[PDB]
This record gives sequence, structure tokens and C-alpha cells, in this order.
Amino acid sequence: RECSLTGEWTNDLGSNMTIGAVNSDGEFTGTYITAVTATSNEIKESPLHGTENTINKRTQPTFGFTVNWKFSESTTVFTGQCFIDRNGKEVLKTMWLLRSSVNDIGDDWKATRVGINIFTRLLT
Amino acid sequence: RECSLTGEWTNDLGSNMTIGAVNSDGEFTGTYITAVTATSNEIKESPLHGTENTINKRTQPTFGFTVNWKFSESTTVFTGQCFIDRNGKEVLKTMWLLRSSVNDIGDDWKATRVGINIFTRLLT
Amino acid sequence: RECSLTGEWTNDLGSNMTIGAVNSDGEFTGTYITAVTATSNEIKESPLHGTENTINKRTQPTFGFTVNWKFSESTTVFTGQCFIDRNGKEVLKTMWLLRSSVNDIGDDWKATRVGINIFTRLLT
Amino acid sequence: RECSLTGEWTNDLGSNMTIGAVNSDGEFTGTYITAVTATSNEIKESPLHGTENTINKRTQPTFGFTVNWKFSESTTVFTGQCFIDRNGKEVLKTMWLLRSSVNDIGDDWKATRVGINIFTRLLT
Repeated sequence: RECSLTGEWTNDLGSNMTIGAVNSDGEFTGTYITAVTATSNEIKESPLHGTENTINKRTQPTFGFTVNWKFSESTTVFTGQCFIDRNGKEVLKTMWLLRSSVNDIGDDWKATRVGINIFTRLLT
Repeated sequence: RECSLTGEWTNDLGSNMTIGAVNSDGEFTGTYITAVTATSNEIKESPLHGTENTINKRTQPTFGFTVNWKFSESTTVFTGQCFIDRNGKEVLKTMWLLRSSVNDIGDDWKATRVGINIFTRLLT
Repeated sequence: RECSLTGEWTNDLGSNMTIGAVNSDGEFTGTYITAVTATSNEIKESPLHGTENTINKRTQPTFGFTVNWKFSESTTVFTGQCFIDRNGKEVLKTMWLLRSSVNDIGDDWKATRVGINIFTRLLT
Repeated sequence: RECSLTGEWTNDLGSNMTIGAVNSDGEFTGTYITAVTATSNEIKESPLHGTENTINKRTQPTFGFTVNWKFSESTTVFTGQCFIDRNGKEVLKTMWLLRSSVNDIGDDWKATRVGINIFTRLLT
């Protein structure tokens, strides 16, 4: 009971993220510090904005967030669920869609990549 | 001339959405309206928060947004690009991931559905 | 009643495909003539191999097929259903995954694109 | 030395598969075995047909295959790449789409689930 979103997280590929307080409407903003950037870069930070679903006030709520990349013209969306694992650790399981910017509508069909990411807490 | 997100749109599925005004930051708010399991209790509306990529102030920007469902524990993410010419008409080309809430971590693998939607200006 | 796979089909982007006879096990092979090839080419043909699901002998059966590209190192998989539309026309609704070849396992996360395709019959 | 498809594998989900021998053409056959809704009636097995891309006889080829379910009307497609070093161990990195059968064309949009699976050599 209590899979909270707020905090610092790290994922399976080296990226880090920090999520602030979740308001009443279930809204939150935060930051994303990436690793893999289809040309990995030093340490570039971008903002994120999402919501957590509050229907039935579930302890392992679903969520979604958009990453507004600051060193590229692409956009990434992440969706998933905040779980309490068998060992009592908080875990974010996610899938994501990476939209690349094309010039012509005739190339739209190849602008979308898909994948997953797993996050666990940092704070230490 | 540019492809603006602000406004009223409808999709190939007959769903409609409204998008507020886009802040300097690329941030926006709106509403998503669908025929919640059509019939039973007609149509419902759920908020939606997202961003538009503004790097290099492109004319046909990429964006993404999260729809926080008001009648289910689910969450949906959309990402795509705002296009022009094909007549001179604005087109929203998107893909989404719909995440269902699951009770146990072992059921995670079957919680994500994926698809597309094309949005056009509301005949008005 | 009778959404059959055998034949010549064309899709929403200009690609063509011909599917041969479906055997007992539900197996079939055929050919794929593409249009968009992340660098569109004249007229390059590649073979395909898939199966149709025969459980309950459904009239609008699900299916899957793999395209073994002959001018590239990638692979594409297609899945969907063979429908009888309101107007009595046969229609294939599909989603597909395009795997690109990477050199290092550290780039695996970006090797997968997703999309859709709609096919209808040719034969005229 | 190369990454061979032929053999016995198991996945992160505890499912197992066998793959026959790969013909000149890149064609292969096998079997997929899972715990069909574990308990009720333990494990079941379903055939599987696919191909391996052989352009430029790469050491870590891409491939795809269709699993024709024997206890449901569903169809599943997998696509990925066969990798090496990480110790000297072969890894199958894949993504799939699972298509459910729907009764009416208007329900098509919710028929496709997407995910990943990592396969490793069967401890034997």
C-alpha cells in the first residue's frame, strides 16, 4: 500500500528522473536526465509533465507523462503503473513512444519508435 | 503559415477534443470527449495535459499529451505531429498507448494496447 | 462469411502483395512489393511467410506474417484480422513492427518502429 | 562466432521455445510452450514459423516469427535480433504484438497489445 510517484528514480539504461509533488487533480511536473539520446549526450536535462489516475484511489495507480526534449525536435510519451513488488520495493513499469519530427507527411509512417523502461528509486 | 494545436478537433473514431492556448513554454491543456461505451450513458469528458516541441520553432511541430480518464482507472498517451498542405488543411497524425490497471505485477505484460488516430478540424 | 487471404492486395501507401493458397495447418507464403522503404526504391520484391489462425474455424480469422527483406538487413512482422466490411468488401486491418539491425546490444532500444497498414483487394 | 537461432530457449516470463534448423533460405520452424492461463490445465504447445535475415551474412541477424495459438483464436508476432558478447552468451532481444480476434470491424482499435521478451539458452 502506497506506491508514491514523487521522488528520484533511475532506469535500466542509466537515465535519471525526478518527480515533484502530485497535486489534487493528480498532476505533476519534473525532470528528465537522459542517457541514450539516439546519439547519447553528456548531461542534458528536459522537463516532463504528466498525470496519475486517481479513480478509486488505487494504491498502484496508472500514469502518463510527456518529455519535452530540449536538445532535439522529438517528443516522447511514457505510460505505466506504480507497483509494490514482492520484496516491498516501489517499481515503475513503463512503455514509451518516441516521435521523431519528419518534413513531409509522406514519411509519417516511419516516425514512431516504441520500447520499455523500468525505474526504481534512488534516494540514498 | 504554421499548424496550430489550439482549437477543436475530431477523429477518425468520432471522438472530439479541445485544446486551450499554448504557453510560451509549449504547455497546453484541453478536454477529450468520447462515447464511453456508447449507449449505457452516452458521452463523457476527461481533462488532458501535454506539450508541443518548440526547438527551432518548426512549422509542423511534434507534441504529446496524457488523457487522464474520468470513468476508468486507465491512462492514455498520444504522441504525433501537426501537419499542413494536402489541400491546405491542418492534420494531427498520432499514435497512442492505452494502459489498463492490473492487480498484480505478474500481469503487467498484458496491460498495454497500442494504436493510431488521425484528427481534423471540427467542421465549424 | 468468408474473409479469404489468398490473392492480390494493395495498401494505403502504395505497396502490393500477393498471397498464395493457405494450407491445412493454416500456412501460406507469398510476395511483398514495396513502396516506402525508409528510402523508397524502384520495385524490389521480397518473400513473406505466415499463418492464419483456424481455431473455431472463424470467418474473420486473425493472422500473422514475416517479411524477409531482400535489399536490407531489417525484418518486418505484420499481424491483424481479415474482415467483411459493412459494404461487403474484404479488408485486412494490420499493425506491424519494423526491426532494424543494430551493431551493438547497447543500441537495441532504438531498433523498433511501429505502425499500421490497411489492405483491400486488387484483382480487376 | 555467430549467434544461432536453432536450439532451446526460455524467456523472462518462464516460457520456452524450440527452434529447428534454419534452411538456406533463412526459413525455420519450431514450437512455443507456455503455461496456458497457468493451473486450469497446466502447459500447452503451439507451432511457430519464421525467418532470419541473411543479407550480408551478419553475425547477429534480425528475424521474426508468427506463433499460431492452439488454444485461442489469437495470433502473436515477435521480431528482434540475435546478439553475443555480454559474457559470451547468446541473447534474443524481441518485441511482439498480440492480436485478439474481434467480432466487429468497429472494435478493431482495441485488438492489439504490445510488449517485449528476452530469450536465453535453456540451462542445458
